Amino acid sequence: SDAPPLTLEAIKDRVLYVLKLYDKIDPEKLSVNSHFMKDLGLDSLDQVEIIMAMEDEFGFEIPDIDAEKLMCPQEIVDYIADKKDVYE
Amino acid sequence: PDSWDKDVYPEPPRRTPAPAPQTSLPNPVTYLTKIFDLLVDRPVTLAREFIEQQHAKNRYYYYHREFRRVPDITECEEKDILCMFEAEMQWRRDYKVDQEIVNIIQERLKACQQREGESYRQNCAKELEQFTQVSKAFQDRYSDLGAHYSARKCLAKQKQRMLAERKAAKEAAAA
Amino acid sequence: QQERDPWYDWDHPDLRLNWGEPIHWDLDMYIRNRVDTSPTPVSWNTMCKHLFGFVAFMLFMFWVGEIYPSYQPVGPKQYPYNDLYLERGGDPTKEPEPVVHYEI
Amino acid sequence: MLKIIIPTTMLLPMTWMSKHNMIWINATVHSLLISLISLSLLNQLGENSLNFSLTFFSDSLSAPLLVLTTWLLPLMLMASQSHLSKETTTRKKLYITMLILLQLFLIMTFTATELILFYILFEATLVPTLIIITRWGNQTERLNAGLYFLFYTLAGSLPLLVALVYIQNTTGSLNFLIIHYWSHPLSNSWSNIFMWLACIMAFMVKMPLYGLHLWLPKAHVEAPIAGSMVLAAVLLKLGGYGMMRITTILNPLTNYMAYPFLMLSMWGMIMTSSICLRQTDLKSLIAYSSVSHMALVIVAIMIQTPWSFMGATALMIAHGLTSSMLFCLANTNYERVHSRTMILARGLQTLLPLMATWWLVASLTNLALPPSINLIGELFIITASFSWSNITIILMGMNMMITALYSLYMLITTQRGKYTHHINNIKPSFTRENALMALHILPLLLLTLNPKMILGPLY
Amino acid sequence: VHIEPRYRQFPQLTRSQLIQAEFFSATMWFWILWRFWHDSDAVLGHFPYPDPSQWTDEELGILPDDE
Amino acid sequence: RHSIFAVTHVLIPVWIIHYYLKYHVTAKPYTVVERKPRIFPGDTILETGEVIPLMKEFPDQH
Amino acid sequence: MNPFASLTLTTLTILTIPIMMSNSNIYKTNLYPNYVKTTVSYAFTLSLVPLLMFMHTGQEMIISNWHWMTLQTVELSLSFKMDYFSVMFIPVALFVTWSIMEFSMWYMHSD
Amino acid sequence: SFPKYKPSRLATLPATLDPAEYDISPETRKAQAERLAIRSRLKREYLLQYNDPNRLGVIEDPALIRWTYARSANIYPNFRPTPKTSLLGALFGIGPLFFWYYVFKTDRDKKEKLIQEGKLDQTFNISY
Amino acid sequence: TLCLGAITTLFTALCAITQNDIKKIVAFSTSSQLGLMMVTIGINQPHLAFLHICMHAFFKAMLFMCSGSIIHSLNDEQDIRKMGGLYKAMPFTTTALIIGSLALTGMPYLTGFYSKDLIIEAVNMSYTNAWALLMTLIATSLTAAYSTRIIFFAFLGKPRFPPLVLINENNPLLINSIKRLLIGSIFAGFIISNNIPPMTVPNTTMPLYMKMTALIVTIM
Amino acid sequence: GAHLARRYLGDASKEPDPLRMPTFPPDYGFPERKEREMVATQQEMNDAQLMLQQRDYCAHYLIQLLKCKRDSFPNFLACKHEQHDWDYCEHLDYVKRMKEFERERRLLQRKKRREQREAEMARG
Amino acid sequence: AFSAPAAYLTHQQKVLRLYKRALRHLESWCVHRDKYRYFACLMRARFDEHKNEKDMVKATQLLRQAEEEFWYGQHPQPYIFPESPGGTSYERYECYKVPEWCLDDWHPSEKAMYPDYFAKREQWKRLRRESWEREVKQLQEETPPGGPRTEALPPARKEGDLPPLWWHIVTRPRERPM
Ligand SMILES: CCCCCCCCCCCCCCCCC[C@@H](O)O[C@H](CO[C@H](O)CCCCCCCCCCCCCCC)COP(=O)(O)OCC[N+](C)(C)C
Ligand SMILES: CCCCCCCC/C=C/CCCCCCCC(=O)OC[C@H](COP(=O)(O)OCCN)OC(=O)CCCCCCC/C=C/CCCCCCCC
Ligand SMILES: CCCCCCCCCCCC(=O)SCCNC(=O)CCNC(=O)[C@H](O)C(C)(C)COP(=O)(O)O
Repeated sequence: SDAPPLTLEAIKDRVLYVLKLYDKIDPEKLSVNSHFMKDLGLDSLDQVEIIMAMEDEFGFEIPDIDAEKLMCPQEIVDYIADKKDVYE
Repeated sequence: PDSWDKDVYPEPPRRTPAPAPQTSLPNPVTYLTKIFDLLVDRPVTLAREFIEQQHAKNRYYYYHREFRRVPDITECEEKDILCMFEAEMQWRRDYKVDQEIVNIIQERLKACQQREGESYRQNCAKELEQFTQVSKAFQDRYSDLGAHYSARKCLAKQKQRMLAERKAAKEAAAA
Repeated sequence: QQERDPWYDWDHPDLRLNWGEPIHWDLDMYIRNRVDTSPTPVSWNTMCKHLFGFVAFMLFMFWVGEIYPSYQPVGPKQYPYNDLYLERGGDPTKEPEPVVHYEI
Repeated sequence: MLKIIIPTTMLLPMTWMSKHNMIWINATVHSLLISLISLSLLNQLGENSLNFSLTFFSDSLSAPLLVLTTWLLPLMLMASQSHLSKETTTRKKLYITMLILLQLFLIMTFTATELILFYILFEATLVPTLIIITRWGNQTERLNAGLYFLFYTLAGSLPLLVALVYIQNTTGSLNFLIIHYWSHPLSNSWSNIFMWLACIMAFMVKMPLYGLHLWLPKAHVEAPIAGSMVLAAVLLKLGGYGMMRITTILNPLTNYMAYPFLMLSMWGMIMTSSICLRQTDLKSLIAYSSVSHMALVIVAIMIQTPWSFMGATALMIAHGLTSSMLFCLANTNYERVHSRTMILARGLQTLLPLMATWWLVASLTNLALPPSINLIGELFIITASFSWSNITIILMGMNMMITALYSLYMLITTQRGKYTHHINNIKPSFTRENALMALHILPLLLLTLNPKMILGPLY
Repeated sequence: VHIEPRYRQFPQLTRSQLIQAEFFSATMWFWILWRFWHDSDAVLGHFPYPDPSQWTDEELGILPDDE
Repeated sequence: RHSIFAVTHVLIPVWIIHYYLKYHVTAKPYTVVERKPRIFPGDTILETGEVIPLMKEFPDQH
Repeated sequence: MNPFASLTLTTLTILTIPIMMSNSNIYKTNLYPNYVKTTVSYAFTLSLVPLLMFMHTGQEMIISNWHWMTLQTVELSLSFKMDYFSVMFIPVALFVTWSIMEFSMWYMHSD
Repeated sequence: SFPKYKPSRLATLPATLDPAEYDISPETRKAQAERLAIRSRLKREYLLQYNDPNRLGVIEDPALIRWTYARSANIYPNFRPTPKTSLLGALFGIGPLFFWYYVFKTDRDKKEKLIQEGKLDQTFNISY
Repeated sequence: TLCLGAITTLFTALCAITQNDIKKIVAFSTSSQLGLMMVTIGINQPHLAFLHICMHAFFKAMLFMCSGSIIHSLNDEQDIRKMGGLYKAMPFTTTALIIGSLALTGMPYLTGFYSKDLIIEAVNMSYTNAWALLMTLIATSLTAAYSTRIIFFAFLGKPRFPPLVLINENNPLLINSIKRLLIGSIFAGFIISNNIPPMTVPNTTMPLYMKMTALIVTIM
Repeated sequence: GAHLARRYLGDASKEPDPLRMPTFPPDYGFPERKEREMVATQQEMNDAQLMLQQRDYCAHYLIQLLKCKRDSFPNFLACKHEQHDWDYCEHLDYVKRMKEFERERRLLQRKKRREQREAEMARG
Repeated sequence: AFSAPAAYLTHQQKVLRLYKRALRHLESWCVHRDKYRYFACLMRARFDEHKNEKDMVKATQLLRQAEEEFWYGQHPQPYIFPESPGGTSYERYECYKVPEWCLDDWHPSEKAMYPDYFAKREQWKRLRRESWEREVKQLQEETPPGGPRTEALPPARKEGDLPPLWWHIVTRPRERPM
């Protein structure tokens, strides 16, 4: 039929996967609760690039006003779940 | 069929070619024609036969109404209301008859153009002349009367036309 | 209404309005099913100039081509029976002047 | 034809003697029966009219108008009983009495043999309409609307009366048959010019003509639903019927007195079609639509050709049905949301799909979709005008465009888009409303099937 | 026919679709080649185009610049 | 149940249309008009039996 | 009686049957798209026959079957022209429509 | 450096290209804060009634009523006969009528004059 | 009519070669073909115009179905900038679209050849406007141009769609419909042209260079 | 194409005009010319109902091709020889038209040059 | 869409939005992935070249010049995601969204089907009815006397409170309702 029912576990897996392919982030040092600003030592432009990578991964655009606030992979997973009405 | 007069609605004598096969292949048109005949034309014919048999057991007739001729608007006094009423009714009936005549001629023209095919411009010349003549007569009779037309207005138009043609004839005579 | 921010949670998402704010006098003209005033990548009166120039050039060139036609180096088509006099309208009681075509 | 007149005067005491909870049922049933009885009048001759007696006669032009009136009365009864639930019994009986009197007045008006009796009934129709508008309307504007409805008519109709009696002092009679048979040309004098104006201006106001139309939006917006139905469907057609009757004695003056009226009609057709594009009120859009269609009918009657007369009759009938249906459709939404603003309730197709279908059919019929009798009338008038002058097809063409636009605009503004979030009192459509729209629409297509019944005597 | 998503790998392909695609491409090319072999005139033209410069005056009947 | 579709959707409408054209539309003149068939040299007419002569001894530019 | 006219009218008339069945207990099920596609394919196969007749002979007809109304001298009737253009475009349009409907049975499944 | 973009009535100036936004002052910030506060107050007032369980019907919008009343019933009281108003009214209400009258009168006079001379080719012109 | 057709076909072909929505490109191709049809009417060849209508129906409808198959495959995505290497992922769709583009461009002995080739040869040998002839030639070059654009951006190169691969065309309905329209777009030209009577006078004598004009401009 | 460039850039006085052509008598340069003949009578061409534009001097081959096509209906690939013959007759007609155009061009240029030479001689 | 807007945008926010728009339009211009990566690295270098300017006047001047350059060199037909405000599926499914209160008008025969669903609906309605007054009282206490100054809303703080004005946000129809 159409696309399978995207689940929270799949969203977290994809977010972590795309994050672990970024050269400026160590794979092992990354956790689902890692902060991009404090823990990771990235600047604002790196956050913008990560947000665009998320959009390209999931095929939909995140508005800027909602995009600036996201700072950890858990926030990204929650935002994608709420936008897509994923409950399981 | 005999439903309509074949003189009012004339037709050519319907010449058609005989079929001359030239290939050993079968003609699917003939096979489909046979299938259509055997599957459609026979049950339809039987139903029609039954319906006509039922109709024949109860035969009654309707008649065409005949109207006599009454004095025209010319033979009517200025205020004789009854004679004017009768003349006006007669005029309206004649107007309807003339309209139907023009319609018949138009039907002749339309049928002929289609029937002729690619030679209609030459073949249909006879129909075209008849339509032109009847159209000219109809236009001289009833055109430009407008709404609220009557026998008096048609009479006035005719009188004006005859006055004009009499003047033209008298002026041409002196030439 | 097209120029308004599409990512804001408007009270009326379709009309892009909020409850209580003043309504433009010509709102029904600007309902975004209608006249749009949003900025364009190419400025006005530059699109106008290009479009008018294209249309005027095409019209003038078509006129020129009409006055300077293209054709093959051939004579006119020849038809056997007096240019098919009887075929294009008949009139068989007029004795039309004979048209004759010769070999070449 | 007292077989139609007397049953209505019997509807009067039957309504005034019925039980408190059976007024609507009895009135609707017997008005439907009277409409069925009146259906027999469509059997018209090809030469003359049905001359029943010295006082009443029926022609092929007035018979469809009588049938439409008798068909409209039960529809008005069905549309009125929703908003009249809280009224007292006596006031409901008075409302039904006013509607019955209006129908009786119209029935005698469309069949009077003399011009004076026709004038008397044509002016008597004012009182029930004024009472209804000024008493059962909703807002405070109704009073002003009533005044605009009344004097606009009388200032145009009072001179006509004088003209009428003057004619009887000259010709000796005002019977339509004697008038038609003893017609004489009108000379070229100032006296004859002013007689022409006196005979024409009343019906010009009743259509209404552009520039004389300012009473119509007020009257048709501020009146109750049955008032709006009867004003748009039948009362506008009195002017057209009267002009058709009276133009028999005005020739050949009309040949040059029709110019300013023709120019006003065409340009005002364009102007009102343009006004309909920018309207914040849903009822005013339908009112200005009515003005445009009546301008078309005015042009048709003025050019005075058999094709134009046929198109005028067809367009009159079709517009009556169409405008009544559109008014009912708007009234349903008004009863749901208690506001006439068009952009207030949007996306109604999601919540009311069958009502969306009714809206679609009404709008398609409004823009003259073939082969509806709307298009038949419009196209006949267009061809007659083209014969009158080849340039007319420009203006008519513009209208033929603009109309469609605003029609679809209305539809897309109300049925499409997304629903208004804060409006949550939109209940499913009742059977009464669906039956009302169905009874409005089915006769339109049925008459499309047999279009010779509404093409007038010139057919 | 059940095919699952792949996530950055080549999609799963069934033999039927490749067979159909190859057959139809081959039949298009066969038809083109066959028709070109048997109906070449429709591409290269059928009759030679004559050169008016190589027509003598005897057949064109133009007088030799005297009369 | 298997091929009832071809009966209730093809056979019945064609029966009704054949009836209506054969006995009602044809009953009035000029309702069904067909263009005349093409006649070529070497043909024989079905009704009259007349044969059409050949074509004027071709030049035979072989 | 010259099956050209009957087949040409039947091709047009059988396309309207699902429109009348739209208020029946087939519009409320999930078999309606298949029913419509089958109807259009049957119509195409029926229309393939008058094309063959024209190709063999060259038959052209006009059928003025219903007389709608008549003006003073202009008569309006329901007439169909079944010349070369009609009998050639109808099968092609029906074929394309059949293919498009079968494609839509897959494209618009989630609608 | 690059070609300039000049806005029009039907193609306005982009927000990022507006000079008046790149030169800001504290009073501009105060104005923006006041605008946001007004908008937030209106939004809260709307949302209180929007989420009310006991609310059944349509929340009246005074803005819509004001717009409709201004567009319809407030026009005549605020009308004054001025040279501009009088000139526009006379032009747009009289000029089209006389223009079309001249056009149609000229067309019909030419047609009638041709008719009198007997050269209009009215053959087959039965219906009118 | 001829001038209107020429301007329409040229303008639409010129607008098509830069579009990024595949549906918009096919729409502009349809408009250009309609302009060519109007040009054919303008030179007194209505039967050729009808034949072109019948010919173009097939491959235009099948091209739109192929585009729709691609769109439904990649989660309702219509931009060609985000459709990558589908030559091997969608073999049947690729085959069908290649055949349809070849037929549209007047490839010899296919469906679109038997109408468009005759149209070009008929406008070449007519007493006609020279500007219209030039615009018809430029438009028939731009036709091949935009077909090349579609094929190159949609079916060649590396993938550019989102990584969650949902490509699947193994459905009997889609395959059957496209196969029917494909058989049509391969053979209908020959079948119809050989089975209709000659309603036109043919152009038998033509210069060799003018005969290959359409082929030359298409290849360029 | 070259004739177009010759007429539209060079001397158009000696170039033929397709609308006004021929401007010379048909028997001017020729001593005797055979009247072009027809093989199909008007009646046969009418019964065949070819077209008004197909009734040229090559109508007989078209008539035979149409007759064979009607006779050989189910085999739509058997009408090749007569189609070739009709194509050949049309090609001959086109060649004759080209010959007429060349004749007119040569006659026009020769006549104009000869008149110019006569005027120059008389002016000396 | 979910977050309340502020009174104004900061300079850093403007620069970040310009960066995102420039990268997206450059990707629109550079179709292929490797080319996009190359010129994206170049654009990032251009952006972080002036990252350390202490003069805000010159920073705003550079932002102005960059905006002008972007407007001149923008793609006339940029790539838009299918469900973005300019996309080909932006408001596609808005016609399939029906508010929940419509279920209140269902016939009893219709509600006879799905009994458990309507039992849960009754539970949710009771929850809303009990929580309304507490939400109203919380809104009044938190808000400053001079009216609210932002569109933000406070969360729940007490034992069993709910965030005020939650019903219409929580009971959204769906993103793919039908
Ligand atoms: C908001 C819209 C309201 C409705 C409008 C109703 C339209 C009514 C207009 C009446 C139509 C014409 C009236 C008279 C017919 C001719 C008018 C005049 O222009 O024609 C010339 C008239 O010449 C001059 O105009 C003299 C008349 C001048 C006095 C009339 C006043 C004109 C000023 C405009 C006032 C606006 C009137 C409406 C007020 C509301 C012809 O010259 P002449 O051949 O000798 O007269 C013919 C009559 N004969 C044969 C008996 C001799
Ligand atoms: C013959 C008399 C009339 C001739 C026409 C003259 C011009 C008519 C002008 C009509 C004005 C109508 C105003 C209200 C219409 C409704 C509002 C409306 O349509 O909105 C505009 C809407 C939105 O624009 P989009 O680009 O789709 O944006 C969507 C993405 N955001 O688009 C439109 O519909 C605009 C249509 C107006 C076209 C007017 C210009 C056409 C001129 C054609 C003249 C050429 C004649 C051709 C001759 C052919 C040779 C014989
Ligand atoms: C495809 C066509 C369009 C391309 C045209 C566009 C090209 C424009 C290129 C030039 C743009 C610039 O350099 S504009 C450079 C502007 N200069 C400054 O901002 C200096 C002060 N520094 C800061 O504001 C922050 O450190 C900040 C830099 C935001 C980092 O933010 P974070 O670290 O906290 O995330």
